[PDB]
Amino acid sequence: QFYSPPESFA
Amino acid sequence: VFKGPLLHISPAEELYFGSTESGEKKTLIVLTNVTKNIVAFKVRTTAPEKYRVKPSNSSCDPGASVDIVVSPHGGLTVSAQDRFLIMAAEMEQSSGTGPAELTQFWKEVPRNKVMEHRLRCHTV
Repeated sequence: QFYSPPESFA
Repeated sequence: VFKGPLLHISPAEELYFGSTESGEKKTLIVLTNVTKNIVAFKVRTTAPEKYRVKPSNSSCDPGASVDIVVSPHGGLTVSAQDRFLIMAAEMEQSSGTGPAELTQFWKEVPRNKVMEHRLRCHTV
């Protein structure tokens, strides 16, 4: 039910 | 103002999205590391095509606080069904915090070590 958004790191 | 074993999280239950000076709707999540180790964290959502989440996969030093800015992409509007998931786990003192180190961490960390905190969105 929970998905990772478009990846964004530091 | 949610006090958890690894992170304090603000807000504690409900996200309010307000208009910025550019017309966009944005909300803020603040994670405060209440342990003595680096805490890696991930953000997941029920609407992965919908939200910019900056950042969504990072880490937080001991005693530090990190801001997570969340906003729907242009043309989309927040919905009361939208939820967010904060996943967090303590790292080793030596481990690095780049994208490759974080990705390897989330493969090896045991499930029963990963804190999860859920947030919903306010609308009306």
